[PDB]
Amino acid sequence: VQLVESGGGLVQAGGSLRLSCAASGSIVGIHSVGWYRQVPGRQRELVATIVTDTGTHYRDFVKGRFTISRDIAKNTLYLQMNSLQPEDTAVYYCYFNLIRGRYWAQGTLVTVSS
Amino acid sequence: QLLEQSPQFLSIQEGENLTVYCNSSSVFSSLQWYRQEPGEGPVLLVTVVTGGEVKKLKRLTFQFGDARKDSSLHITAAQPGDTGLYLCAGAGSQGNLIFGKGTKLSVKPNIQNPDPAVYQLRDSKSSDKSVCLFTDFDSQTNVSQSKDSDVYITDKCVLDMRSMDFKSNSAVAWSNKSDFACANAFNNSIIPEDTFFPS
Amino acid sequence: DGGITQSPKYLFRKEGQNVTLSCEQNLNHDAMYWYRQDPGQGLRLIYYSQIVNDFQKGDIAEGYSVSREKKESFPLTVTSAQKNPTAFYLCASSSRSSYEQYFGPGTRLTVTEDLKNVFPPEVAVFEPSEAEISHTQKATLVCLATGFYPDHVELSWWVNGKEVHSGVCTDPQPLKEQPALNDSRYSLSSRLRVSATFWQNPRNHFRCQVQFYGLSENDEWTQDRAKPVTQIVSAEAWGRAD
Amino acid sequence: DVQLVESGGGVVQPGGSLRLSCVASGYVHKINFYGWYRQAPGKEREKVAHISIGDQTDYADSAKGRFTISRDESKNTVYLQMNSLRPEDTAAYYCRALSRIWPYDYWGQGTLVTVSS
Ligand SMILES: *[C@@H]1O[C@H](CO)[C@@H](O[C@@H]2O[C@H](CO)[C@@H](O[C@@H]3O[C@H](CO)[C@@H](O)[C@H](O)[C@@H]3O)[C@H](O)[C@H]2NC(C)=O)[C@H](O)[C@H]1NC(C)=O
Ligand SMILES: *[C@@H]1O[C@H](CO[C@@H]2O[C@@H](C)[C@@H](O)[C@@H](O)[C@@H]2O)[C@@H](O[C@@H]2O[C@H](CO)[C@@H](O)[C@H](O)[C@H]2NC(C)=O)[C@H](O)[C@H]1NC(C)=O
Ligand SMILES: *[C@@H]1O[C@H](CO)[C@@H](O[C@@H]2O[C@H](CO)[C@@H](O)[C@H](O)[C@H]2NC(C)=O)[C@H](O)[C@H]1NC(C)=O
Repeated sequence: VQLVESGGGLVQAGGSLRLSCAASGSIVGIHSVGWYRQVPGRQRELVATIVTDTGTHYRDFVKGRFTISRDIAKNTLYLQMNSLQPEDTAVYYCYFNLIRGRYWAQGTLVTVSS
Repeated sequence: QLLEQSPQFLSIQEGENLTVYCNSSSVFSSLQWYRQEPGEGPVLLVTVVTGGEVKKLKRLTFQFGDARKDSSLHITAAQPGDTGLYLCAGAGSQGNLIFGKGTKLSVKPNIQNPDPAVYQLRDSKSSDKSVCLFTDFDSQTNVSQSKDSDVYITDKCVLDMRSMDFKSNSAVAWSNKSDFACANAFNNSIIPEDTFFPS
Repeated sequence: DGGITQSPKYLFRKEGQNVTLSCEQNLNHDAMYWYRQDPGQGLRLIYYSQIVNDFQKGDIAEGYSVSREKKESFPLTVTSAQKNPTAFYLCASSSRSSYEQYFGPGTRLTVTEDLKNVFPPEVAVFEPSEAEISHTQKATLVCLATGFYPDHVELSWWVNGKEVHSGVCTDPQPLKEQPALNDSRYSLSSRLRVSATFWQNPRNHFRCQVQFYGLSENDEWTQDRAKPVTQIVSAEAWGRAD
Repeated sequence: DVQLVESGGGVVQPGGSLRLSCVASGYVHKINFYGWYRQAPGKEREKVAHISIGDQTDYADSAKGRFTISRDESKNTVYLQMNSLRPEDTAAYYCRALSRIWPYDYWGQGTLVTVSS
């Protein structure tokens, strides 16, 4: 059901943010809840994800480094970002994939400066 | 007298720009260009004549060399329809046209809202092959062939299921009965780690 | 391309049978040219004929003949057991004053070594996943046309009996199963996904026919199951609810 | 589409060992099975051997049990580990890469192996 992202903003490289994401609707759908990200003049690509059948999985180079997690209520979902590089600057999205399709969030803009 | 057209292949995503280029040593009068989508033959795209000339004919903009040496065919914002094998040509060595090897463009679509899943399809008729669908995922997933020889998996097509303006990558694999289930169909591909396999 | 016609669209024969591929053009143009374009390559020009009774060789051309008489007809003919011609046969005319060539719609020819090996395709319509129906709310039937050789089939799909081209994706080219062989038999799949709302409506007959182009009459046929004439084959299902 | 530059090759005195690498680039999630052929001054392409992805391995009359083909998913180099020569065997060895989606074949530049006594 409808996701409401929060918690974007600018940092300087080296930075710390944490992107966060409220929810409504099925916590007895789930299936996986991942961030992905929208690098302008790119499409989307996966950054984080936590599956219910498998652990958490990462990818992009934004391994060793940010961390996905999510709460006992499954009413919130957060994406730490640690050691930002300016490479990262982008609209991150989040999706929570259930049984009755994926829903997505509006996104929130991150800036990651030189 | 040969034109070499380079790239040999290009991919690029929907809406981005690209460019191909076609070059030779020796000028030609004319240079012409054709898009040829498989089992229809090469449809003339435009014919350029004069030096540095540029036509634009829609998305395509095409530009001939100043000493008429090579020509470039840029398209601005590719679209699925822009898919196909772009061959250059030119005047022969008595009149017989001389083709470049021709750049296979492949534009892939911008799936936004990717939701990769494989699901199993199946019938209540007779056929004894049960084929599982891997769909909607994103256009950078490359769906590898199996190392069972009684899968078979298909290659990504995109669909254009207009009027919702949804385009959607697919492949199907099946394997000969074997006694195979879904999961393991695409155990050899690197698939997304959010692919919803269903119970 | 132009207003040039060549037919028939496909043609088949056993090896060591001659056949003529016809081209005629209604626009007046003077140089005529025919193309084999082998899979996933470029074109070779076999023979052109600039104007009439003049004909001169192309890049390839050993092993066929075309005679010219008329400016409105061009016969390509193949003289068998050559280097195993089969490729996609494409004719082109121009009016020689700049050389800008238009071309045919084209002729696939397949020559088989044997002739037993030919069969027409089964096919099946695989009715959609109740999972993909719940989670995407579209609904993909796949029609699986398997089995058949040669690769000349034209699969279209016809739902409530009028043919659609909307969200149908047919593998463009067919999967050669057993590639390492020649005379392997092929399958092609094609998808038609309509909305979910539509496969749930038990009224609709999709169905998915596939032309099959195939054995003439006066080949021989001694084996023991149907003899595989061009024929159509379908499969078909209803939508069903849920 | 994919494109497989072969690797390695020249000149070798009888019973010697050569190791054709084929280095497969490109999309090569396609490719069914890979193989080596060879095609000599005089002849049409004889198949040599094959390996499919997932790892078996036929072969093919010629040198059956004495070339061993192998292959390394890591580098997508497929190797032809031709531990045994005789002059019979000088042929342009080309690697092949055969997919049931289309076009069914690619093929690659080629290499000479040449065996001189
Ligand atoms: C992809 O390649 C094309 C053409 O090779 C690039 O197009 C050219 O880019 C410049 C800068 O945007 C354009 O200049 C603009 O011109 C007008 C004056 O006519 C003005 O109002 C603007 O403020 C700006 O200075 C030029 O016209 C343009 N040509 C085209 C085809 O639009 C292009 O930017 C690349 N496009 C994308 C979307 O990637
Ligand atoms: C999927 O693959 C493409 C193409 O890569 C090649 O074939 C693959 C099946 C696999 O064997 C690759 O390792 C091969 O190189 C990947 O695109 C590559 O991506 C990197 C990083 O962005 C880039 O530097 C390369 O040049 C790419 N090659 C091309 C032709 O684009 C693609 O990103 C893969 N996607 C995934 C997620 O696997
Ligand atoms: C089709 O044409 C080919 C080539 O013209 C035929 O082979 C020739 O037949 C003639 C007439 O009998 C001989 O004199 C030639 O020596 C043959 N030429 C070659 C290249 O073999 C072939 O017989 C014809 N086939 C059929 C089925 O009609």
